[PDB]
Order: sequence, then structure tokens, then C-alpha cells
Amino acid sequence: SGRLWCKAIFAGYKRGLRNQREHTALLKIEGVYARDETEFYLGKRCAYVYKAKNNTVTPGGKPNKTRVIWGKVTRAHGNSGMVRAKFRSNLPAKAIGHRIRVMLYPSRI
Amino acid sequence: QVLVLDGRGHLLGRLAAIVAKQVLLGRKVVVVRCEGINISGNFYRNKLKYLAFLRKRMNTNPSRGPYHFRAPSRIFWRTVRGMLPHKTKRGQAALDRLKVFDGIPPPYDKKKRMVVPAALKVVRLKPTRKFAYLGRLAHEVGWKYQAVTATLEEKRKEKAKIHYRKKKQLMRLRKQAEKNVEKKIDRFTEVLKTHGFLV
Amino acid sequence: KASGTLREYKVVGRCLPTPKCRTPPLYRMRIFAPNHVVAKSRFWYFVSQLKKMKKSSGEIVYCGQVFEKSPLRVKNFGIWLRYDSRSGTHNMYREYRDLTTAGAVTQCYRDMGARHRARAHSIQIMKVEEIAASKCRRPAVKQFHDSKIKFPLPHRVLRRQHKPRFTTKRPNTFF
Amino acid sequence: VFRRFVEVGRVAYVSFGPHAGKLVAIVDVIDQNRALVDGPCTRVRRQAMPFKCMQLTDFILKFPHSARQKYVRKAWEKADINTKWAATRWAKKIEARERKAKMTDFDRYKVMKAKKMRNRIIKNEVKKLQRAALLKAS
Amino acid sequence: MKTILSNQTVDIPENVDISLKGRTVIVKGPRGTLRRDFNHINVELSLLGKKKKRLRVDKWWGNRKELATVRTICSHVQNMIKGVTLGFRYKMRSVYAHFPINVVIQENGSLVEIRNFLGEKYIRRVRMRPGVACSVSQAQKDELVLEGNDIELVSNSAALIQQATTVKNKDIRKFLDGIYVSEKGTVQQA
RNA sequence: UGCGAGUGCCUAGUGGGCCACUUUUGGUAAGCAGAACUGGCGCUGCGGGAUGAACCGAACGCCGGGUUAAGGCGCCCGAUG
RNA sequence: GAGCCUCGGUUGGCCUCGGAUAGCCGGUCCCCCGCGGGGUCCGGUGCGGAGAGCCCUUCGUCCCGGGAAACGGGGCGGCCGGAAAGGGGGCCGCCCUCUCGCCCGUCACGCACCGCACGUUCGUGGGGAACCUGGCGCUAAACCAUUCGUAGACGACCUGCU
Repeated sequence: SGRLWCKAIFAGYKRGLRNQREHTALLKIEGVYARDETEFYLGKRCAYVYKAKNNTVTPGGKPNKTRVIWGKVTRAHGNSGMVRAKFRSNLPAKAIGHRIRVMLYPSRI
Repeated sequence: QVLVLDGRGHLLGRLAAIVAKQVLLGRKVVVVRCEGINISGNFYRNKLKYLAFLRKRMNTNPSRGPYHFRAPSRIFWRTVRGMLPHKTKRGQAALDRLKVFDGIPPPYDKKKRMVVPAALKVVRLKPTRKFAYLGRLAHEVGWKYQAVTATLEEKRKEKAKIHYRKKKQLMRLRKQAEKNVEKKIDRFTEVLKTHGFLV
Repeated sequence: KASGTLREYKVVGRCLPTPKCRTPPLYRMRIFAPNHVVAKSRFWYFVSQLKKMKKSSGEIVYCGQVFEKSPLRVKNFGIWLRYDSRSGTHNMYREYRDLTTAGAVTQCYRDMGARHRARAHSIQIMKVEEIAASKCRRPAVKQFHDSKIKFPLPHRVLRRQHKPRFTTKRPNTFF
Repeated sequence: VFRRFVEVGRVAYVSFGPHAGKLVAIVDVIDQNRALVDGPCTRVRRQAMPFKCMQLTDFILKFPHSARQKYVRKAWEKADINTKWAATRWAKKIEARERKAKMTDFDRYKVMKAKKMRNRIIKNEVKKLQRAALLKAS
Repeated sequence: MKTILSNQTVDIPENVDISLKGRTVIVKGPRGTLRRDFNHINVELSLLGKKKKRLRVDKWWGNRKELATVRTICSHVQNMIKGVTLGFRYKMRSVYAHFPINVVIQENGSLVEIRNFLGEKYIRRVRMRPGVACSVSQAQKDELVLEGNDIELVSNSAALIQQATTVKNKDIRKFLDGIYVSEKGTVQQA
């Protein structure tokens, strides 16, 4: 009856300075701030939960107004708790600084 | 979920470095007591850096030119504005998440103030170096309201004294409690200290 | 010349056996280098002014790393130096206090770029010898020569700042 | 005003590094920021490790500044640092901090259940004295 | 060079009772009390010896910018000891060529007006520092006398009345006029 | 040491160049004028030097993963939080 | 009181000393001044009167026994503290209901939706439309037109007019 996902912030796309690659996303899970301790979240499912105007279907429940884009955490990023995630569809870029849910059910430990 | 940051004892750009990155991640931070930020170097140096900023006005029409803010809150608000992409829409929505105030708002008078150890004077600056408060520097640029702020901050300081005295009065009663009840909570205390509590 | 952690290398070399002298004398030098690859290259540099010898007219007989004979005993070292300035060259004699001989030369290189901006391709090291407690000509090394040492760490400024970056306690520094 | 001093024979605790969390006796001072490090009964070898990653205690054992690893071992056992360190309040809270690190979910449930009934009785007792203090106030 | 230690004892007499709140040293005795905060020197202040016989100051790992602050700590302390035991008496002699300088005190010594200086119509109202007492000496026609305990406050008031009697746009080498320091002494000589 | 080589016809466009390491003429000097070798821009996008002819790296069919050069890793801005 | 459009993040709160950094915290106060201050004394000082931290913890209900409570949970009026951009804060009971609330043990039940995801709150969330039941209280202002001329290119401004 509580929370089954970790708090994670979409900090931006994979980019240099004058280029930006939209197909890979950079994530900030609050709580992790070191390279050696990002191994737990490798391969975990990450989902960006938002809601829209029109009604859409929902598995195992009534149709509601919320939609998601499913994703997966690929590998770590620059020894600061930054970590890379790949989604099925690229982020709308309106979720920068917005919190998404990264899950634990793709677990190994 | 909203940070309240005490501005006393913090560097100008070091606290702004922590704040501006936290703002862009979508987390509201409130910087309070902005007369307490101090700047490295001797006082007569930092005065001329900001007095030469006052000379930066457009000759044809200073009314639309650079707005030289004089309050220590808006001076700290100015140095975060340059460190954020305020020309884009993401930057403009970021400045709405930043609330910066002089003194202590009654909204935040009964809130615990965070301290950033990455921006403090004692930990960042060498003890033999010189430092200049922004509150004293702002008054000599034209900020009138340091005497009003000092009287209100003195009033806020003594108002918290009774609360802290009441906090100590309740804490000794908190401490007195386990000294007459330990004969019946001695089945509940060791399970905390065999897992690393109360030691 | 770059640097890192330094190692003292004993490199010996000679000339190729020519008919007019088929047994050339064996030449031994102590070369400080990060690895043995550039120790051989620096061996041919230092020989190239003392004697009429080049790399193609010579060979490296043996290039091995000499180890510290007392890595756990504190020792005082004296280093003669010859570096290039913006103006003409100058001679230096330096003191360092370190466990190993190569560590003192490592401490010599990092101090030389700090005090005089002399980069590692400009300093030539002549001789490093064991120096006793006496015959030390700087108060900076002589100040550690006492049987009863006692000093605190007064302004113990703390680091590990960014682990938890927001806190409530103003951190103490007196320990 | 200083009580802790870097001294020949100062017992020190390592904050971070390779031998993190182990006790160190000081033999000799190398430089302004280097010292000779000896670890006889604490499973630490002899080397130099700088003053930044050590926190010094208030235990003094006497030996000359060039002890050959054996006289400092004999002084470590006759002073009996290991039992004296284990009875120190400082070492009580480092082991208590790491006891919370290994707290499994099942042990967290016992703590959570015991936290509730513990906290239910003190604040009941605190409120009992709170209204009692008002009785003698008037 | 970062020197490991730099030490100097401060021998104080038995008639002075001193205390210290960290670095804020308080010196009291016969002629009153003196408070002077010794912060921003970044040195410790150790009061050792039973019945408070000496004060000891050290500096650890310093270079020559704060080696020089070690001795000014003792030098300020001895002036506090000297200002409480024997005080500070700075006799203030007045020198004039033709027009005599008429000096007189108003409250106790606080307000000193300077008139008939070079025949100037402008009187010169100079306030002394707090705790500094001013008076006119005897057995000599014109000399001012400044009394107090703090060396900085008394001598600054002496410089205030010395710089008030300055000649403008003239030859200073010829117009040797004004009130100048005569001797730096104490209230009693013990 | 490496590369499959030789040979015959027509044939457009070009015939104002410029810059740079080094050598060097006239000129005090020039983002000046005039020479040698080599490489570039012209004809060429890309990362970097904030911006950009010629600077460093590197040359390009459309994409995914990984890794780098030169540069960098307080924020803008990816990375030493 | 129920349905019905739109907007988005959201997934427990931390209800507060000041300040020093070559120095702090909390006490009794045998002692002295006006609950506050000073001296002295006592235990920590990598802080454990620790934000490396504090409180609550929700699967639920049905019987009994053990630990806690008897002074406690919950259900309408009086009295105070708050202004720098103002707090769902404390005390008195009552005509009404408990040893249920929380900590250990017996005893069963709850679509056991048969492995498959946006589940779980702040949410009587902000804005507009109209339906509902009942109560209490309301009665205008601005602009145009005219006049004025302290004003004025035109707008605008100052005035008067049962």
C-alpha cells in the first residue's frame, strides 16, 4: 500500500555541447551519488508517468487519462549518480527537471 | 520538498553554484537571510567590482538599460540569473522555482534552514584571507533597508529564544522519562541497540 | 619530458666493438624515469655530452630498476640540480625528506615546477646522496630533526563536502 | 586549547583510504603532511600515509621514533589498546553506525515495531509530567 | 617556510588579574578593566601557571605574514598591563611663534577647543576618545595633559589635537606652529 | 617494403588566388609587397579554439551499440559531487 | 449533497536558537546580580541532546490471554499567544461512547480475479457550465452624452448637474 519505485529525475538528453542525441536519456535517482553504487540500478525498468486529455485504456483496470513511455537503464554516466536510460520512444523534452519512476522488478540481487 | 537555505556564512558564487544546478532539476529552493552571504577578498575590492557595474548603463536610454538591483536578495538573484539559461523557456520556468528573500519571512520563520557545507566561508576560504559581507556592501550602494532588517532580525532572533528554551524544557522532560520508566521499557531498548540505535 | 611516480634505474652501456678498440669501457649511470623505456632514452641523452657516443654507435648493456635498501626508514637526501631558466642556466642544491630515493627526486620535480616553473625536460640531476641529521643547510628540513615532536592539526578544514550536500549542522573543525 | 597532538606514539584512527577503519600508532613524522605509519596489532603494514586521512585519538604509548616494529608491538599490548579502544564511547558509535548498515528488512520490522511501543510510553510519560508541572506551577 | 612552532612567554605581575573568553582577553586591576578582542589573528591564547603568573601564545604551521603577528599579540598585551598598572600619560606641549594657543577643557577632558591658533577666528572643537581624560599641566605656561588606560585611545586623541593644529598652504618648515607630542609616560612611575 | 601494369585517341574547365610551420628579399613595421618546400581554404562538411577561411584533431552514403583524438569535467554545458 | 469538461505536476512529514571555527553542547546550580546572566563543577567534542539524524508507518476485521493506560482517544462554547508577506496553535469541561485504538501471543474470514503495466496519497486540488436541498444578508458602480477650463492636437485631466 506504499511506493514500489525509486525517485528519479530526467536531467536531459545524451549530449555534448553543440550536439544533442535524443535517443538516450540522463537520469538522476536521488539517493545515489557515486560510481561504485550505481550497479544496483543497471537494467532496471524506468517509466515516465504523465497524463493527457483524451481517455486511454489501462491493463487491469478502468480506462484513465494517464500514459507512459517505457524504458530501461543501460549503463552509468560520469561517476556522479548520473545514469543513462533508453526508452522505447524518445522523451518529449518537456519532462526535463520532472520526476519519473524507475522500478525494481527487473531485479537480480 | 522545498529547501530553505540560510544565507549567512556562504560564498556568493559557491552557494549559487549549488542552487542553480538544484533549480534546473525541478526542486524548489528558498534562499533566506541574503544579507549574510559574504564575498572573498577585502571589502574595498568587492565594492569597486560592483560600483563599476553601476557605471554599466546604456548612454542613450538608461531606463531600458541594466537594472542595478540594490537589495542583497536581488544581488544574489542576479548572480543566479547569469548562471541559468534564462533566455529559453526552461530557464524562465526555473526562476519561478527560486524564491529569494532578505531577512526571515514569517512563511519561513518556523522552518529549519539548510546549510550547504560546499559553500561556507570557514571550509572554503582560508582563515587568513579577507571577506566582505553582501549586506554591508549593499547599503553603501544604495540599499536603504538595513536598519529595518536588523531590528526585525533582532526581533526574530529573540522570538526563537523562547521556542528553543521551550524545546530544552521539553527535552529535559524527554530525558527525565527514561530515567523512571527504564524498568518496563528494558524489553524494548536492547532490540534498538543490537541494531545500532541509541549508542 | 613528462613525469608521474619516478623510479631509479641503473643503466649500463658501451660502444660497439670496433677493431681499434674491441673492449670498450662499461659506463654506468643512475637514471630517474617513470618506466624503463624512457630510461634508456634518457641514458643516451646524458652520455651525449660527457663522451663522444650516440645511440646507433652504442648499445644498452643492461637496464634494471634499483630498489630502495630501506623503504621504511626516514632519510634526508641532498640533490644537486642544473636547470634552464628564462635566462641562462643555474645550479641548485636541494634537500628533501622522504622514504625512498626516487620519491625525493619525485618531490624535487614537483617542487621545481612550482617554485621556478622549470619543466621536467629542463632539470638535470647530478647526484643524490644519503644525508645525516647534521650538515643540512636549510631550516625547512632541519625543523623536523628532534627526538620529541609535538604539533596539533589546528585548522583541520574538512573535505567530503558534497556527500550529503544539504545539511543542518554547521560542521565543526576542531578535533 | 589543543588537546590532541601529533606525537611519537599517538594512536590514530584512519578515516578513509586502503586501511580504512583501523588503528594506527605514530612512529615518526616525515614531512609537514606525511608521517610514518605502523599497524602492528591492527593488521596494517608499515608505510607512509598522510595526515589528511587520519583522525587522532587520545591514547599515548611510549617508544622511540625509530622502533623496529617489535617494541611498538610490545607497547601496544602492555598498554592494551584493543580492549581500551573497544570500551571507548567513540568506538561504540562506529560499530553502532555499521550495525544499522547490515539491518535486514526482517530486523527493520522488529525495530519499527519496537520503536512504536517505546515511543508510545515516553511521550505518554512526558505528557504526564507536562500536566503535572502545571499542577505545581499554580 | 611553515615553521612548526613559535612561542613567547608573557610575564605578568601579581597585582594584575586577567581572564580570557577564548581569544577575548580581559585585563583588570587597580585603575580599572580593559577589554580587547584578539580575534582574526588565528593564534591560541593559553593562560598557564597557577595564580596566573604568565600568558603563553603559540602559532603552528605559519609563514612570515603571521610570524609577525605573534609579537604584536604580546606587545598589545603589555600595553594593557602597563595601562592598568601605571596608566598612560601623554603630555601635549603647544608650540607657537607669535599668537599664543589658548587651550581649555569643558566637561572633564572630553571637549577641547583650540582658539587663537595663528590668530584664526575659527575655533577647533575636538572630541577625545571615550575613557580618555584631558587636563592642563602646572609649573609651566602652556602644556596639555592626556590621561587614560588604553594606549590606542589616548594616543589617537593626541593625534587628533595634533592634526587639528595644522598650517594650510604655507611653508611648514618655517611656520613651526601647533601642538605636538612632548613625552610618552605613565600616571605613576612605581 | 608494398602495389595487377603498359599504351592510344578526343576532351570541358582553368590560366585574378590566398593562408600557415620553416628558409628568405624590399620595407621601421604592416591583416604590406615579392620568392622555395610542404600542407590546407578555394572545392570541405564534423568535434574543439565562446564567436570564425587558413589553428588542433579528423575528412562525410542512412542508422544502433561500444571506444576515442583535440579539447575539456563549478553553473550556463555532457563530464572530477 | 451526486454526477460531469479542462489543467498539470504529484506518491509521508521534520513546528524555527544565536554563533564560534586556534573552538562548542547540556546540566545541577553549594555562590552572586536583574526565568535571564557570570564564575566554578560535571560528561562528550569526527559531533549520538548525531539532518551519517527525528516522528508516523496503513492489509483489514472477528474471540481469548499477556505487557501499556486508568490522569488516555474521540464528540461545543469562553480565555490567550501571531503583522516583515500575519498560526486549521495551547487551557477549562460537558447531557454522550470505550478498556476497540498501539506492543507480544491462540483463532479463523475477506473474489485465492489462476506470474505479466501506468498500482498506492496531497485530492472535497485550481478554473467554467448548469442542475440540488435548506438557512442568513444584499442593494450599486463605471463609461458614453452635457457642462466646466485650474487642462487640452485628438484622446487624456479638473468640475458641476431635483
